[PDB]
Order: sequence, then structure tokens, then C-alpha cells
Amino acid sequence: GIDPNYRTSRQVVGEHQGHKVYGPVDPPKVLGIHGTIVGVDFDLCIADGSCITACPVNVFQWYDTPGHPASEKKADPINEQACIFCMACVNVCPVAAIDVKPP
Ligand code: SF4
Ligand code: F3S
Ligand SMILES: [Zn+2]
Repeated sequence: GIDPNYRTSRQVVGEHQGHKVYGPVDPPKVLGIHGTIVGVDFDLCIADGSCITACPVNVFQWYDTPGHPASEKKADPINEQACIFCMACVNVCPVAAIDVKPP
């Protein structure tokens, strides 16, 4: 579900907890994609939680996004530098909102 080319096709509009945020972002309904090594489309994430339950290195943590039409929290890749590219998260997300890319 997430654009595999976001890193080159969306402008970086900001930073969040050590990771970049890829625009556009128009809160609270449009929040864009968070992260570079491990990218999560906040506009697609429905807060299923499988990715967070699946990551062996705990890259993801719940992040509140009140008033987003898709969910009031999401998986924020705050510990993306720790990713070991097992690709578990990418396979289990029910909306395919995650894209991982070796630096
Ligand atoms: S690829 Fe593996 S390690 Fe990297 S985030 Fe996804 S689950 Fe965690
Ligand atoms: S829905 Fe959101 S929580 Fe994880 S499994 Fe998909 S990104
Ligand atoms: Zn973030």
C-alpha cells in the first residue's frame, strides 16, 4: 500500500523524534510518512499492531495521532536505526503501510 518511491517522490517537510517526515502533512487528517530506513505511511496505518508485535528489535512504538481518520495512534519507527531488515513488519501489516530500505 505504501509508495515504494516515497523517499524520492515526496518532499521532506520535517523531523520527528530523530527521523524525517515525508510530506505532505495536513493535520490532523493527513500526516504523511514517517521514517527513512523504516517507512510507515501514517495515512494508511490503521493501528493493527502486528508490526510492533513482530519487530525483534522493537523499532516501532505507539504514537498518538488524535483525530486522524484512519486511527488515533500509529506505529512510529522511532528506533529505525536498529532495524536488521528481517522484513517481518512489512509482511504482516494488513494494509501494507510499511516500507523498509537498507541504508
Ligand atoms: S524489518 Fe524487521 S527489524 Fe526492521 S523493522 Fe521490520 S521487523 Fe523490525
Ligand atoms: S497497520 Fe499500522 S501498526 Fe503496524 S501493522 Fe500496519 S503499520
Ligand atoms: Zn515519527
